[PDB]
Amino acid sequence: AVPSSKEELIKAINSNFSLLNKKLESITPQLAFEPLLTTISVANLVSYLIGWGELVLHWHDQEAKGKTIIFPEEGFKWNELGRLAQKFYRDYEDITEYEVLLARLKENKQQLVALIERFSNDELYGKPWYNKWTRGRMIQFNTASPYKNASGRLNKLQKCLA
Amino acid sequence: AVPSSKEELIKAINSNFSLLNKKLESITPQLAFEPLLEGHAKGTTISVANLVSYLIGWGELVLHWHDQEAKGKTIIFPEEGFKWNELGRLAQKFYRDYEDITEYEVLLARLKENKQQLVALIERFSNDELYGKPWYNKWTRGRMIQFNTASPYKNASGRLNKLQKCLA
DNA sequence: AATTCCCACTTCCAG
DNA sequence: CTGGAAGTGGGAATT
Repeated sequence: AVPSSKEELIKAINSNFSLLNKKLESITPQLAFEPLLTTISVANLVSYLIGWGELVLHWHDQEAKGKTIIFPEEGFKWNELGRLAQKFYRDYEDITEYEVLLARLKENKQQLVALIERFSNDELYGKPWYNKWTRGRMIQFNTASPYKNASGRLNKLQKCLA
Repeated sequence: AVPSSKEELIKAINSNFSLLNKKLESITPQLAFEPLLEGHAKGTTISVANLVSYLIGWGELVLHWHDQEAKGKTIIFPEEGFKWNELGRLAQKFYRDYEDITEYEVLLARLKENKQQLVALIERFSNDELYGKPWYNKWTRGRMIQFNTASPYKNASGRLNKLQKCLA
C-alpha cells in the first residue's frame, strides 16, 4: 500500500532500509566501486541515496529557519533528476572507504526517521505541503521509495556470479 | 448501466450534473477553498474547489479534442505532454489551470458554462457518430465523453456525500 | 487510470 | 538439475 499515515510512513522507511541495508553489506569493499549497475557503482547509488536524504533534511532546515525552500534543489528543476544524480555521485565521490559510506547512509536514515517523529499526523498526511503533495508523501518519494528501487538493482547485481 | 445512446448520454449528464451541483451549492464558499480532501492522487490534499477544477479541466480537454477534430488536426491523447499513465500528473495541472478563480460562484459558473457547451456539442452529433463506431482506439465517441463528464460528476458527488457527514 | 510501467514470480527448454 | 528467456499478474503511477 502507499503510506498514508505517520505510523505507516515510519514502518515503510524502516523495512525498506533494513532489507536494502542487508543487501548493501553483502557487497565487498572492492566490488562496491566497480561499474556494474550509462553505468554506475553501488558506491554511486548509495551516494544518490545520501544526496536525496541530506536534501530532504535540508528542506526542513530551510523551513525551520523561515526560509523559502528551493525545490528540488538550487540550480535544478524537477525534469533534471538524472543531472541531480550526477551531483550526488560527486558530492560523495571522495568517500573511498565503503564502510564509511554505509555508516553515513545509515545515520542519514536515522535522522530522517527522527525528523518524521517530530511531526504530527496532520502535519505529515493531513495538510498539503508542496503544491498538493503532503509532507509525508514528499518524504516517501525520496527515501522509502528509492530504498526499494535501490535494493532492486542490488539483487539483480548479486545475480552475476560466478 | 453505461449510456448506450445519444439520448442516454445527455440525460445522464444533466442528472449527474444537477445532483452534483446541488451538493456543490450547499458548501460554504469559505469552506470550498479549504484544503481538506484526499486528492485524486494518493498523498495529496485538495479543496472542493480543486475538485471542481478537475472537472472543468477534463471537460475543456474533451472540447479541445473535438476542436482539433473540427480543424482536421491530429488529436493528442490524453493531452499534449501526458501519456495515459500520467493522469495523476494531469489532475495537478487541472488544479493549477483554474486556481486564479478565487470566487466560488464564478467557479461553479465556469463548471456550469462548461457542462452546457459539452451537451450543446453532443447535440450536434448523431447517435451513430456517438455510439455507432469506435472513435479513439476501441471506445466510441460517446463513451470517451461520458467517461470524462458523467462519471467524474457522479464520482465528485460521492466524495461530497462522504464529506456531508461532517460539517465544520 | 482508460493505460503504462515495473516489479516479483512463473514456465520451460538449453545447457 | 539450470540459468534465463519470456510471458503472466498485481500494484502503483507522483514530486
